[PDB]
Amino acid sequence: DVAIDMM
Amino acid sequence: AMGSPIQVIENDRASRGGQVYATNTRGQIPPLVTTDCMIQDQGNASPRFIRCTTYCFPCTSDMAKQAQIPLAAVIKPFATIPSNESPLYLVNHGESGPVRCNRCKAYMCPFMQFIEGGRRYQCGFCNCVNDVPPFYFQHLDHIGRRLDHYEKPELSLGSYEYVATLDYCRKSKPPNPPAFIFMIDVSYSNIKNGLVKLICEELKTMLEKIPKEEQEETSAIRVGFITYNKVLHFFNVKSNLAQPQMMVVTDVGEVFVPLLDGFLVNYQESQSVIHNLLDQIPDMFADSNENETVFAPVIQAGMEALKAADCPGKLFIFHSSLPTAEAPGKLKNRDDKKLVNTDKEKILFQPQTNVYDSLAKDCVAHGCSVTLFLFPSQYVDVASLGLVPQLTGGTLYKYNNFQMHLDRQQFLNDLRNDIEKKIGFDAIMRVRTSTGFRATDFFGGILMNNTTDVEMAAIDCDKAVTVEFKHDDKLSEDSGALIQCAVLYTTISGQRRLRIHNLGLNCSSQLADLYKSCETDALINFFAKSAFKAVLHQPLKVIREILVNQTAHMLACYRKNCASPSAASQLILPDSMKVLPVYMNCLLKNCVLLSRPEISTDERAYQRQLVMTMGVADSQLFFYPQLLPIHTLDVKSTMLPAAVRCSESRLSEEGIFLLANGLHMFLWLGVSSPPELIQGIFNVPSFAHINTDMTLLPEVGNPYSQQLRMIMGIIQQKRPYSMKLTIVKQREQPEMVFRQFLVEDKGGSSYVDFLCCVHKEICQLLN
Amino acid sequence: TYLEFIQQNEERDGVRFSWNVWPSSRLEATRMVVPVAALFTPLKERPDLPPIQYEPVLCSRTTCRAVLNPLCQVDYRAKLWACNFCYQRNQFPPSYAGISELNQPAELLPQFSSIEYVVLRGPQMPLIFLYVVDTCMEDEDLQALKESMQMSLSLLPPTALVGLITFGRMVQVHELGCEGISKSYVFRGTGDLSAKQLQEMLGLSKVSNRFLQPVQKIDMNLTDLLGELQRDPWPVPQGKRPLRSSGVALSIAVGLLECTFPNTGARIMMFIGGPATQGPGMVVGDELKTPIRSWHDIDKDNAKYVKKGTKHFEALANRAATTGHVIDIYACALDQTGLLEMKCCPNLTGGYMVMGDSFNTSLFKQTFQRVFTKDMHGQFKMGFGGTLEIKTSREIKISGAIGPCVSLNSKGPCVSENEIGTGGTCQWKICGLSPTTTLAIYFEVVGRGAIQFVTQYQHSSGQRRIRVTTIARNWADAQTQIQNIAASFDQEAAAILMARLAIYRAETEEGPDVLRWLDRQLIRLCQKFGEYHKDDPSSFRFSETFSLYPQFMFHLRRSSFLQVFNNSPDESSYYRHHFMRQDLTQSLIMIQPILYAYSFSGPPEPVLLDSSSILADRILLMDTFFQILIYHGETIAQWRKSGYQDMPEYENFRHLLQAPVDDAQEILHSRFPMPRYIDTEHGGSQARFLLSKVPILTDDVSLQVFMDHLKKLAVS
Ligand SMILES: [Zn+2]
Ligand SMILES: [Zn+2]
Repeated sequence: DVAIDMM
Repeated sequence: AMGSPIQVIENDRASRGGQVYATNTRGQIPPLVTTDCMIQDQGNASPRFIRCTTYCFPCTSDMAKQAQIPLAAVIKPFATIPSNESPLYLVNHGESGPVRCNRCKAYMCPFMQFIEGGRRYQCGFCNCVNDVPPFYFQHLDHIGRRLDHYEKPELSLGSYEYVATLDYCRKSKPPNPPAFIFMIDVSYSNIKNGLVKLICEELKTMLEKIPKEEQEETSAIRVGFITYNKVLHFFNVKSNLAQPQMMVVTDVGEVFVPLLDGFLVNYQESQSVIHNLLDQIPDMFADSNENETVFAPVIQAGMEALKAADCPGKLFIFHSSLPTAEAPGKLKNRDDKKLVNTDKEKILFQPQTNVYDSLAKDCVAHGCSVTLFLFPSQYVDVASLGLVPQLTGGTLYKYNNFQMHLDRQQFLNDLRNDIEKKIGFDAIMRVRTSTGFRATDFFGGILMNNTTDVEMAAIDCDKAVTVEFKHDDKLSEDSGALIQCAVLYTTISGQRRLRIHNLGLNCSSQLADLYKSCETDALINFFAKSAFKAVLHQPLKVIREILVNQTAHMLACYRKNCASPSAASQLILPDSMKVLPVYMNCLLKNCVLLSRPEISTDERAYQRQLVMTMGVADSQLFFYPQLLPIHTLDVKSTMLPAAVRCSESRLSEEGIFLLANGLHMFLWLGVSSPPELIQGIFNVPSFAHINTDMTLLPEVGNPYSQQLRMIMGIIQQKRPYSMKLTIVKQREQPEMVFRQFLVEDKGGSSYVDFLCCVHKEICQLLN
Repeated sequence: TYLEFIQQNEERDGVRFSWNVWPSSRLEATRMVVPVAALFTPLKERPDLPPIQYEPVLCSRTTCRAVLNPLCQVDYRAKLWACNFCYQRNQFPPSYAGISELNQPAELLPQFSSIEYVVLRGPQMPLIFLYVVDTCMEDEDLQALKESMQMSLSLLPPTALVGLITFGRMVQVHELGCEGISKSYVFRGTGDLSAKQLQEMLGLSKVSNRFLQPVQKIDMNLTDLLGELQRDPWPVPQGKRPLRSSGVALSIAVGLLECTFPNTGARIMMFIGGPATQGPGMVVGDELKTPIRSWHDIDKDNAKYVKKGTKHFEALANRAATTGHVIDIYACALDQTGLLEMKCCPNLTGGYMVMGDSFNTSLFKQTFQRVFTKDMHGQFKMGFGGTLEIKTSREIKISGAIGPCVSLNSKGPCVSENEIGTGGTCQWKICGLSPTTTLAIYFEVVGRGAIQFVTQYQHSSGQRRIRVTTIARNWADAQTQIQNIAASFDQEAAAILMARLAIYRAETEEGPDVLRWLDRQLIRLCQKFGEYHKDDPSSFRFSETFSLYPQFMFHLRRSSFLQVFNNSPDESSYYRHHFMRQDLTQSLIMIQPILYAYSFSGPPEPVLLDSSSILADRILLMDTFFQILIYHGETIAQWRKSGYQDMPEYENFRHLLQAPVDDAQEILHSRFPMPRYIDTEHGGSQARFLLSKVPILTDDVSLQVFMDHLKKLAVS
């Protein structure tokens, strides 16, 4: 699972 | 910061490359099409023949509707299998023909459970019990292995072929070997550009390489020749004429073939006569001053010719411009600005007259396939000229503004390649499934009159048909989902044959399993074809919306159901879908789903067609070009350099790169490009010394010009079309075109923008 | 002698009138029962005449325009001549200055009534020969045809343009000269085409082509193509007939010339080996089961093609005639070819109609080369696109013409309201004509009367020419000269002129009322010119000037020319075709066959066409026009089966048998449509052919009964 900080 | 395409392609090559992938487990997930591994059948069909969007189907319709992950299969029935991989076995079941379930009609495969001592086998697709015919009976042993298994391919292997008995043949009689009909446009344009002579001269060479089975000594395929320009010129080349005869039909409108016997002969037997004619044609029309030509009549004739010889065939049409001469299929110059919210934009991508669709049906009806080599130089209305060849299962080759000193090799390469292609004829593919789901939609160079039979007048090793499935009932997490692709066809030796592809997928009530088994490339191939077919039916804005929202939906579902709790400032993507967004954005940026500013309708219609036929290998590369750095190349001891992201950010004023999507191949040169390289490649001393307009093959060079030519060769290797090389000098040169293939940049929105967008609607689905 | 008069006027002016002295009043002429008419041959052989090389000199009155002739009064010392037709005073042309009573221009000499001029038109056009060939026949036939065609091609002038079209299931227009590849344009034999469409499709301009080229330039190529020509490839299923597109092939041939060489001499020569089975022009179905229409079938209205098929060719025939082109039909097959439907083509343009069993017969081969007979100077005895105009004195008018021609519908003072045959004109077009071509011109009355015939045509030499014939016969007061009139009667001419009117009607909407009208006239003529006391048959006797007329009628009314039911519609059309073309001489033989007897007791002598003439010790030679039959009497038939002919003793007997054979040999060369030959004898399978040749006025009776019933009706 890849997570990305959209901020 | 997302896991990039390159990183994903490389990681998989590391963990799975150079390893045997044995298709023995059920819902087994295969390596990426980008990964080079060895495949050994062992039960289920090779990933080279068929890949899926997921290898674990959702158990119910609601579950499927939750995830919204399209359930589909990409099938390349005659994919070229590597020389180092085991070949297909030809199974013969005698007089009776191949054993099949009386109910669902599935062929005898590794999925039939033999019971009661081996006298009755229960079908694995519909659970119906059958009686093992006399001649086929065999004893079971410990748990059923039936002491046959490993000995008979249809019981132990996933792919293999069956001999087809007469009741599989048209008119219940053995079919005839196919014929190749070469039809040359001899109007002015092609006489001047030296194409006519090129084709005739070169044709003398290639007619030799016409395919023929090993079991025979000479090809069973005969040939025929025709030329035209608003009028048709048939030629008699019987093996008993020192001189060829010419019969001109002018009654376009109610066309007909003025021959039988003399038209369609064994090239070997009539060799000198054919050559004779081939030497002549060029001179014959040299002074022709005709510019208008017909088109439908040509297809109409070749088909009619085949119907008469009562055999299947393939037409090799060489055309140059928009057919304006009065006759059925006459094409106007209808390029209009109805394309953004026109809601009427679809009309641009559909043939003008209603004749082309009919002609296509007639062709398929008689097993006539048409392949078109087009050399336009101005609008040509590809949506029209490509219909019959698309529906007929043929291929479309377009060479814009053809110029001999540059494109000669590209065309002659495509032509040779096409004539030598392994091909089936007068085929029909049927995709049977196990209880619970079924094939409900098809995409490919195909034609369908009912809703189960995919008709391909011709099919080759490159064609792929994409099949979508839908829930019929409920599947068992115990039996999973089965698939059997069967293709009935006629060989170049005139034999009725059946090719079978069995694949067992897993099934589950758990969403985790559904996602863990997805394949981005497979999904991307479906979405592309699905969208491209829709172009001829809905406003592009509607299509794009559906795509984006389905993408956000799939991800939102995973977020609210599988993903462990995480902050709202984060966007969660399953490993299986890491690079799905990137590719989705590429599809959305593609000219087919975009608009007017530049890029001709003819270019859009063409690309839209090319994709419809693509396999997973092809679509992956088409939507995400391969960018290779060449200046940093390791000299003689190479093996193709590591790829670099499709963005300008990875370009250097000091560098030289290679970008390829399968059709185009760009050689990019930066301004501060090392003169050492520019010399060892273009034989000239400096950057400013190169002329783009001279995009021909540069030899010489000992260490580099050779190492670059080596990679350009390895890239073209598995690719069906021979790519058009285009040299690009950095600063303000043609580069504008080049920039389009840097799919990660904005050029629609950039990769990051699209990611930013998806998250918004994923959040909108408030959860 | 009136006989010498008839003979000399035919030899000089190729003219033969029913009456050589005319009634000075429409009434007495009306009840003179046989109209003032004439059998006229425009290009009668006349070697004793020079072609005179200059323009004709015409009357200055627009409506007249007669050609200066012997009947014109000339005032040399004023260089003027008065037109004998409209009296208009005319000036001579400067070149005539020297003209004088003792040194006058040829056209003024009586010996030159009837002379030929040589126009200085300009366009010296080459003859055009277009071969339209059927390929649906056995290899024997097609090979022979190919040989006959090569033969003719060798006789053509080097400048003549030749064209080849072949057909079967489809129609092929061959492009000649095209070396190294040999090409042709193919069309569906199932659909028609206009001259324009063809001009467009063949990719031709408007008004030598790739299709029609010089004989001296194509020779090699064409003679090769002809020899390599093979029969229609498409196989024919059992019980079926080949698919022959005769109707369309001809249409394409007409169109081809219509859009390339309109209004110039040309022969469209179509050879067919069977009936058209795939129209337009379609003559009969393709299933052998159904037989080709018969005269009975066509009458029981059980012939579904005749009307459609005929309408097609008719259209073609009128186009071709209007374009000035001739259409010839050579039909050789074991069964009917469809001549009935196609007759108008060679009938309307002066084309030839040739029947036969197979092109592989001496019958055909011979006939075909006679088509290309040359004159003493090596030029075809062929004339093209002739225009015929006929001027008459004001007391006379033209009713019409019957024969190979087409009306140009040129009105004028000479035309009569009451028209006959092809009437309502003083001009006709005869696209194809020979030294034999003869027409029947019928006149009407309203000191001598005069008639002039002016025939302009293209001689086979390319030379444009005008043939002029001016005749004058004496006017007579019927209330004071009936004798002088009746003595001028020409029974042979009258016979034929009348037969020509009867046969013309037999085609028209008119049925068997022909025999009726024909007989009514015979009776009327007997009543007006026969010697007799009322109600006393036995007293009836005809002057030697009329005596043979009754017999001519007897043979006419019973001839295949009016009794078609014993021949096929094709044959019927064939016989009529030839009869309506013939000169007096040949016409008579057609109507009343000649019978000569040979015997040891005297030289060959013509004998009655009666059974009484058939004797055991006599050999008979019957010359119908279409066949030559030799019949051995019972006694002679035996001596021959016994063999006396070989023994050196019977030198004479061997001669007797040969005498008739020798004469049959001459005719079998001299005659154009070569006649069928027949050698039979007493009790021979073919005696039939001789025996058969040997209210209404009567029925299938004898000449005697016929004459009796005639004699009694003439006297009451
Ligand atoms: Zn089943
Ligand atoms: Zn006058």
